[PDB]
Amino acid sequence: IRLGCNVSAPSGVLERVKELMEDYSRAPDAKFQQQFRHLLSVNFEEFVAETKERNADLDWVNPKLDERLQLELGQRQLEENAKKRLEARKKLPTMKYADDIIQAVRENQVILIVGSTGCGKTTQVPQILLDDAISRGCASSCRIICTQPRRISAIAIAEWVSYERCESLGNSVGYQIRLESRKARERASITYCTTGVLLQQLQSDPLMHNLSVLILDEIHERSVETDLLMGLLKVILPHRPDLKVILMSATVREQDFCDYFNNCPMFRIEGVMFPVKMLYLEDVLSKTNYEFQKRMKHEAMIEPYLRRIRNSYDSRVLDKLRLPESEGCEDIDFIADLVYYICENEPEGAILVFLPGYDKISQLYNILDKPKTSKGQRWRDHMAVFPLHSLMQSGEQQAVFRRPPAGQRKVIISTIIAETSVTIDDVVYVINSGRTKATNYDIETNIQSLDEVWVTKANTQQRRGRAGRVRPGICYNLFSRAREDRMDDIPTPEILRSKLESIILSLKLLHIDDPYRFLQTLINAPNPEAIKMGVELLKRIEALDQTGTLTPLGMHLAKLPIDPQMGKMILMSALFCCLDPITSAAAALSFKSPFYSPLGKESRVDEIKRRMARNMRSDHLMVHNTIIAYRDSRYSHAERDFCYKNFLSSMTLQQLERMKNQFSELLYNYKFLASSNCKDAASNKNSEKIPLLRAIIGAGLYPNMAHLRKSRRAIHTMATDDGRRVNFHPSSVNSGESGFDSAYFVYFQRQKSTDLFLLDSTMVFPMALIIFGDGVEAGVTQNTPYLCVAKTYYFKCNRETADVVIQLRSNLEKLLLKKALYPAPIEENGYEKQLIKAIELLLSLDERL
DNA sequence: TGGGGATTT
Repeated sequence: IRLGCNVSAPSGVLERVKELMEDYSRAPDAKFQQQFRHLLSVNFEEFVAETKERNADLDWVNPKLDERLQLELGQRQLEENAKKRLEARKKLPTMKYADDIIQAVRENQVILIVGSTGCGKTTQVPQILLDDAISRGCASSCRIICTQPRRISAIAIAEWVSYERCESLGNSVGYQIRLESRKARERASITYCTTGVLLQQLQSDPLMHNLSVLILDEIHERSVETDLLMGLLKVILPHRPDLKVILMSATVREQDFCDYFNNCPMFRIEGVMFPVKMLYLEDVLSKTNYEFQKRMKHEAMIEPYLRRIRNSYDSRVLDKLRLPESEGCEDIDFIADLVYYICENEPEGAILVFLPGYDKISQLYNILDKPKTSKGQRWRDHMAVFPLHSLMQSGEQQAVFRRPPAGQRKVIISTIIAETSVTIDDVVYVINSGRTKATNYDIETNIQSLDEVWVTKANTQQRRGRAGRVRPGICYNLFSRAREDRMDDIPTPEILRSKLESIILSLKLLHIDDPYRFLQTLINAPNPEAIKMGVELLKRIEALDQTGTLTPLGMHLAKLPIDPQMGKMILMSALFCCLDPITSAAAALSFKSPFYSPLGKESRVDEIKRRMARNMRSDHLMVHNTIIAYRDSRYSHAERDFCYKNFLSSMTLQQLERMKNQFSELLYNYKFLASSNCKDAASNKNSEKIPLLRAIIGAGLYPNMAHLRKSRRAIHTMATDDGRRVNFHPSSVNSGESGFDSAYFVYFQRQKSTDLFLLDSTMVFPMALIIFGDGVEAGVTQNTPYLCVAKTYYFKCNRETADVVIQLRSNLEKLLLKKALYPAPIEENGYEKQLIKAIELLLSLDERL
């Protein structure tokens, strides 16, 4: 054991801490408490009873409305604004099956509709069931909810379906996504929503009494939410026999969903695209004849294949397939030569380049912009080259979606983002490198890694279709057919990669009290060892007790649209009067950073973040400083100027602002804040006390700690609490920095690409870790008294400061327990506020001088 | 000295 630095406090301070604690200890309406006992007392049978009576709105129909809408429907089908809209709808394949679909829903609780992009299942099925019920005189009984995986898709589909019905958005078609909703009318309506919206809504309506038809779309993508939703349908559907569910899928292991719902009926609806020809690595080199010059088990795969095609391809070509670097994107000048080829031959259309990541997109971009070869300079002024990456601005501007200038061809250099998320309509040529990146958690080593991996058969299929929108196109796949046969069918279902704390907690609100038993009933069951790991995290932050039962704090966390750790952090910030900065840290960690990463500018990006961090050595306070800056720029009408200067997405920021308020209102409704405003003065008296913020940030990120032992840009000898050597990720504001006032850091994410990096970090001080952490004991190991945290970091501390900090931690735990059970804001002049002031005072001993 | 991609009454 090595003894860290001294944390003994001055006698004068300890004497005041003792005084405040004794004031706290001389103190003697909770609707929330009875709800919490009522949840624990009922079994699932009773919960099912209770929820039926409480959500009865659909037991009521409006016959005067049923008839009124039935009349207006027939009438508007003979007008000449519609019935052009109907005749163009009738060219969509789905509409040929309308009547079989209507009947299939009538006779079966669950059906599946499987169809290719272009088939119109998403826009046409909901309209088919709605217009049916209206005509039959049931309009007011019909409320259709259609999920989508992506926010942008949910909206545009809504605007489109609303167009096909001659309505402004919000009469019969609407959308609801997080913090933005154009709600449709109450009854006889179709609502598009993100799958997550529906999940949070389950708490209030656990058995889906507030809808008549659930349509799950794009379930073949296996997002956690669709897979999670389907498992929940097996628990719900035996108790909702009048509910109708329609599953929807691409032709990507569609049979898995049909098998899952026990043998249910399955429609196959044909798609409407232009034919796209698939070429593979043998065919690409055959046309461009590019020359390469500058384990194997490349050979185990490639030679058996080269033998089967000896008579179909030239012998010089087949030799290049022996080169390990011919496939994938190892040689970028190979892809560059494939673009220059298309620019000459293969007449006009745009080129869509699929590259794995930021690094390789930069390489191809510089080559197409700064060519070293004659062929490249010939073409440079004739390409309009757009990089496409979630961290790059090009997606949030209208240039990459419009047609290129005259005499120029549009070339898009993209990640997998352009596969489904982003759509460019004039793409005719797709170059498919076959390589993407994936984050993989290894449960055995507690290491998350970011690796370059092969794409799956489903992916390649999706990138092909991207070329069949305007006219028949070509897709160039830079791998051999011997590779495709060795590629997987689909990507790993993402639920097997995801942290389970959120789900395990959210399940408790649905009275699904055994996460091991329930999660095993999913399409792909997550590793039970990963389930246990989640329960311990929840027991460690005291949201579950040792018996696994929900705790009062745990019920609060489960209701919040954020991970339980950052939910706790937000809660602490309400009790400690730093609501505004902390909810910036929580909102940013959950959603994303507001910062772009434009090509070439990586040095200037580092400088913008150095300045925004204000030497506070915390990535999270840095974002809050940015938001404080953003608000000021809205006050001065410099909003655009400010964002241009600091590489900021106004869209990201505005949505971070919206999340801060959602947290504030929830905390307000739960009786933890006096005001629903995250800026209110009362919620924020401590918001300028930087040592205090670091304490609450650490309470959120604990026990993810790091210790730095080296000084030199600067080199760092730094290791996490598990012992492994790490560095600050270069995108972090602590990379290469020297002269820290403390040697201990907290982090949200640790990830290995070239070394073990902390993607994000906040420097914290020992006394705050000790107060809000666990594994705290006082003793003697040298002839020195110590005070430790996590039983991992042992600090020099005299017996007077230890006995106080231990007694302090008790009263803190006693308070947190009471506030969760009996939520009420901390009054400014009460007993509770004194214990707070005691903690502020001990934490300020670390203030910068 | 480096950042696959969604999302939450």
